[PDB]
Amino acid sequence: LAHSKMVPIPAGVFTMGTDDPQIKQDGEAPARRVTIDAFYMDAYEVSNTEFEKFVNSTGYLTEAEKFGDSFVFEGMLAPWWLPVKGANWRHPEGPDSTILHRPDHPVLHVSWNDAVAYCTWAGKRLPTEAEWEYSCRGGLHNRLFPWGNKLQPKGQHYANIWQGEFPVTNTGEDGFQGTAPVDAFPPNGYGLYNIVGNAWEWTSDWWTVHHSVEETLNPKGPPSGKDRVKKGGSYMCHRSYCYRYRCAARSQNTPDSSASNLGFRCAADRLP
Ligand SMILES: *[C@@H]1O[C@H](CO)[C@@H](O[C@@H]2O[C@H](CO)[C@@H](O)[C@H](O)[C@H]2NC(C)=O)[C@H](O)[C@H]1NC(C)=O
Ligand SMILES: [Ca+2]
Ligand SMILES: [Ca+2]
Repeated sequence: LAHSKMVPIPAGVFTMGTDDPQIKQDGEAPARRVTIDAFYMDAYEVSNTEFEKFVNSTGYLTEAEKFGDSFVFEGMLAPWWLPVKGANWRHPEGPDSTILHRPDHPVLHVSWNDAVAYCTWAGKRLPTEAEWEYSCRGGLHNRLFPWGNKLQPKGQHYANIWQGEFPVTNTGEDGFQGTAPVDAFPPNGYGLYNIVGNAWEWTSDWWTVHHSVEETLNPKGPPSGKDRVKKGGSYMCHRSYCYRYRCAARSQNTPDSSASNLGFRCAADRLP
């Protein structure tokens, strides 16, 4: 395993957002041309084992641990999000769950601040939204998914999302009901795994839904806000109620928030 390996994301110009938004309220539109300097992205979501190295080194106590609760999906114990006492990264469904059998799955119940701590510890940083989206698209222009426009290309599952009737029944057709190992499923064109689905991913940007069509260089998002941007969707997402496993999709949370479907990966200007 090299679950902290990074890949070089090439310098380029891309179309961020879309002129055919699927969730208009989220400011997926307008499409705009964005220039991104060459940089490095983690191939994988940060795993339990990798976060454990951080905690072992630093003694870091996550915000969920200090608060004493975190959000868990009802189906693995909105109305289906319950604040569970004692749910945190070591106990993803609450006090009597464990990570011992899933060391290579993405770390969960990490806040934005927790993610910034990790990435900086590791000689890295969070990606910007624009860097994240560019990387997600994996060298393809104006496609829905990292791999193209078909959800199951060649009849194959390419990401860990939901199959079945949400929230009652997750069939586990794609091989995983909950999270999957961070190295599951095919890589995209840049060598990134689970950039859509599995765990949601924090980015560095403050959230806004108001974007200009002006061309920008290495944009950082708005200078202020109350919520940070997360991307990519999760194992919970289904077309029937969600549809956020598209590179253009975007959602938000307050920086002290944590949940059983939200993780992160890091980026860096140069190799640490
Ligand atoms: C985090 O630290 C713990 C405690 O030191 C590590 O677990 C120990 O590792 C040693 C060395 O392999 C073993 O001999 C012990 O049996 C382990 N102790 C316990 C209580 O489990 C753990 O491996 C570290 N985590 C990571 C990801 O490196
Ligand atoms: Ca699944
Ligand atoms: Ca993911």
